[PDB]
Amino acid sequence: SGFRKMAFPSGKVEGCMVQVTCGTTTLNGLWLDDVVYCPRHVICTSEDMLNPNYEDLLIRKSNHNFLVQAGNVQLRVIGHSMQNCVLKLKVDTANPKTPKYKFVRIQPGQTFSVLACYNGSPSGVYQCAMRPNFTIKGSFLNGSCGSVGFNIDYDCVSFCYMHHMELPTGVHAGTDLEGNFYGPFVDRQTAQAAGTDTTITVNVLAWLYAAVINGDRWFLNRFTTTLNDFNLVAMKYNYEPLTQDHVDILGPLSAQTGIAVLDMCASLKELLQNGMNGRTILGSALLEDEFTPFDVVRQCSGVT
Amino acid sequence: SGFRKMAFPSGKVEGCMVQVTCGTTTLNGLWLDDVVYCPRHVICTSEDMLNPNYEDLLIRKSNHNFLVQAGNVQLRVIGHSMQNCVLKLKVDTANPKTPKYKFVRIQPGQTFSVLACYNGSPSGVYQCAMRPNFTIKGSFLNGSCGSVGFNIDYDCVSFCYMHHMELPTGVHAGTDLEGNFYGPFVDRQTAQAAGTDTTITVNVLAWLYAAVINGDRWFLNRFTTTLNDFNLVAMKYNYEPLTQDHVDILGPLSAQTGIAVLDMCASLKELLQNGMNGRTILGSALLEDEFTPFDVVRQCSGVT
Ligand SMILES: Cc1ccncc1NC(=O)Cc1cccc(C#N)c1
Ligand SMILES: Cc1ccncc1NC(=O)Cc1cccc(C#N)c1
Repeated sequence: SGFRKMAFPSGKVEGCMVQVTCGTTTLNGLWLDDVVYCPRHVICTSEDMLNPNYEDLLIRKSNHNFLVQAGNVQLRVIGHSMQNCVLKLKVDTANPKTPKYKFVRIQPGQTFSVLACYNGSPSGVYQCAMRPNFTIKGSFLNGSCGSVGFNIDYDCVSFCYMHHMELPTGVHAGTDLEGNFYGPFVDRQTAQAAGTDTTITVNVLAWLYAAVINGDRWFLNRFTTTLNDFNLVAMKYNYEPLTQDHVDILGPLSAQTGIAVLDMCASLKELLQNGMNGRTILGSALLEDEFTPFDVVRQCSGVT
Repeated sequence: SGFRKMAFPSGKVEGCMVQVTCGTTTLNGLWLDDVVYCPRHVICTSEDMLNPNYEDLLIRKSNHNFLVQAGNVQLRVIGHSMQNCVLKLKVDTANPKTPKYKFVRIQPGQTFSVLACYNGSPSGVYQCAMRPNFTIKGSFLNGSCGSVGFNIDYDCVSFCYMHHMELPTGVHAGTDLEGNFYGPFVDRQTAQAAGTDTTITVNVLAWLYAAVINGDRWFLNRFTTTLNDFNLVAMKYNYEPLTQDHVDILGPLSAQTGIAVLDMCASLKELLQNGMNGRTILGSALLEDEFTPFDVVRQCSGVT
């Protein structure tokens, strides 16, 4: 028992972190096989960031201008290319610690672990979720760009995020490992505002199930609801609409607890309408939405 | 910017996790140099747990009864001894992945990272705090015993906790790496109740400083207080008494923000008396106490 915001063990990703320097800009790179992936804004000066033309800026850069350091040893750059907003630096040495891996582009609501790095060195690991407005609420300072987000399935690391930018509001934006930004953000020092940060309803329901599994049952009520009635309440509270696909994904949690999904939806509806009343659920005074139904099943079963 | 419950990167500790089996009981062990550390209750059957005499139970065990597996290979046990509530299994092979390490016994209020393991395999990493009642609010299932708590200082891993037990209330109890339980708990299947789980005041103040550093300033008031006035309020709310040692440790945060420690104490006092009023601080609707002043400084500066 006990329910914690848990990140995947970071070991497999620590073995891939390198430092990439171009001119006076130093950030993090991800070294898989003989390629180092890093944000393309590594080639920019603070002046260049105002309105960069990356293809033009890249013309003045050669293989030798990209300094890649793994631990205390220098990697030799034998090729460089730009794929969307990431740079792929081909090195002459394959990473001996390359785990089995995939590049995946996740959907909003999906969670992942972040290994926050500075100068190619890991400082911490935390669990995140891709917000419905395609931002992430991370913990990143200057130098953290190139830090990555990932999920692990036994021995295969699915990389889903690479940190690129901090918006004027302090929230974060980044790309998948193909260099495509999540959301409408661009790698430019221009004011870009995020959309509505709505609550991931399916995740809140999954966490309510986790709370029931752990003994926190005070919020369970004598009511039920329909998907349409529930969604009228959810829209009012800036909660994402719940679909039958979400109901399907909650099935194993409904089966384990014997609480029908629509019954848990009715409990959630009363929590939104009445508030917590100074009470807590799993040590939290607000409804947590950064655990997916898969995370709740995984944590409650002990998947390694 | 952004403030997250961050754990240390777990790589260095993943390389130490092994599976220890004795009879029909399988749990986790920590392999440092040529010694495997694990909870001594690995020698017990569920029947033995009711009232175990560990010295007596150990007489019926030999080196060959302890099966230690690291990855998919078996380690040879050439010696075994009991130190307090841990077993130290001397193996014939030194762990090639042994990091620089220390065994430390932490004080209540101090935080650490937990690598939760099952069958010697890591499943997740989360950040914890030793509660003032010497329990931890972890996330552990059957098979997680022997999972460890640690802090890292650049390249040196300070191991501070080893998971042993789940109390009837679902909270957790364990030992330092010398086998001494934190708190008054014993490794026995007997009802043991935890004391008052008070709030770690110094940690809440450190997290209020982190909130100010990140832009959340709504709670900052026009008041100040004294240590004695503050502690009268803190005692009423089951908060730990604040000492001048705690004020000293908050000094770098006070200096960075320009907010005197007693002024932040007065802000905390009004938060306790008035409540949050449906507002949030760093995305939380309650006062977080599992970040030390050192953690806040570390996260806000980017220590790797
Ligand atoms: C200072 C900081 C903190 C946390 N995360 C990231 C940062 N750094 C930045 O945002 C620098 C920057 C400026 C404009 C565009 C991009 C892109 N792509 C990157
Ligand atoms: C089932 C479980 C879940 C999480 N953490 C731990 C556990 N397991 C236990 O507590 C088993 C047990 C029984 C009595 C005494 C001790 C000791 N020392 C250990």
